[PDB]
Amino acid sequence: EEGLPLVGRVAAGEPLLAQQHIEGHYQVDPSLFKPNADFLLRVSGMSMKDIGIMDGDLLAVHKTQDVRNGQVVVARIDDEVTVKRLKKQGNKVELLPENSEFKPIVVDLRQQSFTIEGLAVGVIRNGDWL
Amino acid sequence: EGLPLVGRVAAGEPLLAQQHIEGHYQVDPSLFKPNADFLLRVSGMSMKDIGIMDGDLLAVHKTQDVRNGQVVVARIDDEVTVKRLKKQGNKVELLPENSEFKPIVVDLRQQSFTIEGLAVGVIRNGDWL
Amino acid sequence: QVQLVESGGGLVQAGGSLRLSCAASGSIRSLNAMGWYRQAPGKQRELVAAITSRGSTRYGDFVKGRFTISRGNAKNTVYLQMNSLSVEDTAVYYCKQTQLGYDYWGQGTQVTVSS
Amino acid sequence: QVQLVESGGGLVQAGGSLRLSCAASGSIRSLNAMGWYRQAPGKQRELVAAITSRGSTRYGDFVKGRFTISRGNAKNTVYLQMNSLSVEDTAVYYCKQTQLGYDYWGQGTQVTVSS
Repeated sequence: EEGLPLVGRVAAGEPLLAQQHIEGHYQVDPSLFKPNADFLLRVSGMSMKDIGIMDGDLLAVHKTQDVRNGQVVVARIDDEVTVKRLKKQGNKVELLPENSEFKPIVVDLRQQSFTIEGLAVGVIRNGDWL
Repeated sequence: EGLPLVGRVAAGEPLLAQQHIEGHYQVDPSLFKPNADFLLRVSGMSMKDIGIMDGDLLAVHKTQDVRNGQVVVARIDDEVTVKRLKKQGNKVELLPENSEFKPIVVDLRQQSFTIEGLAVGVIRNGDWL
Repeated sequence: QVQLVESGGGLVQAGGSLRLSCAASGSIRSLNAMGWYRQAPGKQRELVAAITSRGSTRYGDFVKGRFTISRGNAKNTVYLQMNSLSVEDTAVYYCKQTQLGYDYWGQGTQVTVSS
Repeated sequence: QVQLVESGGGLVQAGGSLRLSCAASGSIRSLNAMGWYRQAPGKQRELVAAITSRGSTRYGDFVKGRFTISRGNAKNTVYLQMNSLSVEDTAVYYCKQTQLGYDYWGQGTQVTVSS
């Protein structure tokens, strides 16, 4: 209980950094990421492989809403966590995939609730170590 | 003290020469199976198709016991390369995971070839200062 | 070569708790990991908890905060504090160690949580 | 509000040593990084050395073993020891601090190498 917390499946209606979502603590220096990583979020699917983010990868996330246009963010669209490249246009924000197989998500803040969970600051790829 | 960073390796100099260490990273080595011994900065996009982008720090377990299909660190005539090992017979090949790169054939009669170790994952962290 | 000695299983009434422990004899590298998988009759073997010699920890995705793995003041000994157990947690709980990429199993310790 | 105070530097002949000191002050987060970049006339701003609040360290690819970055018993102060200096190490060495993803820079320290 002393290192970076590891988040996997996120229930809907429950915060991401909820203790019931936390399934480990990895002893990895935070400041090795810039901004520093606050937690590791296991990535789902292949939407960001073109930048080397694969299913199973632990995305080192800085918890913040301080995210510029162009950066890769962790976002929550109607309770759903997604890791995409950001391009925010007033309250029509476009989340972009890094995989020409997927289409870019437009999310109307008039239609869905949208939260920026934090900035993507790296990945760790370790798999099963026991 | 933690895991050593290893950038480019000068020809004739060994890999883990203190001259080549560009840092120590505080990362639990037993978070990799088998455990990480050093992080090697990957150079180029030959392995992009499994997520190993150019610039990544590949976690590496120091060993020569490498099975085929495994992704390894190899030195072909003083040239460190990360590729997938195809041992199948008296035959051993270095396979990329990038359609624009051809397989590399290792003939131990033409080239000096050492298995530097096993890749047990990557750390993509970039510049932190 | 490593020798793994389980203790602490048995029957528990749902909502109750029970602690498992493992001790690893033999040639133990400084760097290693230990913990528990588990196996319900019929299903496959699942990761429960794991812990490195250096303190890092991982839990299976059913644990949901409920369990806690820790290494003891003892050397090469971990305990798994299982709390809030559910009948669906009834399984055979094998202890596990790797070092250098080779695995080592325990004999198994059965845990029956009853309705 | 992070102010960074530099110290050290100078003119040393090749094969020699110089120490570099940077004292950070103000609103330091416990998680941060400190080091030095350098910029020589006609060249780009290169990373020289760097160290996190927790001891993770990184060196520029020309360092090749020659410099050590230390943290010390003071607080938020980083030491850089620069052995075997070359006339290619001559440059203005700027202190840098990053926390919460922002950059804090020093005024620079002159390091020049003769023969």
